[PDB]
Amino acid sequence: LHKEPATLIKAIDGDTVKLMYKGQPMTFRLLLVDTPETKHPKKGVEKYGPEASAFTKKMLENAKKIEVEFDKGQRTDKYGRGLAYIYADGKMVNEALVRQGLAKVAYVYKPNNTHEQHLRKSEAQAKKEKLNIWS
Repeated sequence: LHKEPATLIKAIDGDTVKLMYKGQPMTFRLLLVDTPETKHPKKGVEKYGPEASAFTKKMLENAKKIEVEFDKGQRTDKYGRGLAYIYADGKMVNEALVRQGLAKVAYVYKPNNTHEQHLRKSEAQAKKEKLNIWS
């Protein structure tokens, strides 16, 4: 696994972001995490949805360097979104969301599961501290 540089274009949701990656605009979906929805009219704005989106936005907007990390499996989903681990100045947004209790560790599909243990460890901590989702 290796990181590649990307440039932010627009944060769309806690778990979905648009980046410029190798000269092309691309929508990225954050691997292994599910943040509460602000979009989908299924229901509307779930609780901590606006909070998760603001966290992702801020972390990405205030960064010096953004990097995308592809996992070992397929690199895009059926909607055409890149599937990756996103890093803001060396810190993984995916993990930070979970550690802050703003995201669940999603259903994991091998072999796209390399940082799974790390994230479930972070989700257990957030559960212990009863943060946001877990309170």
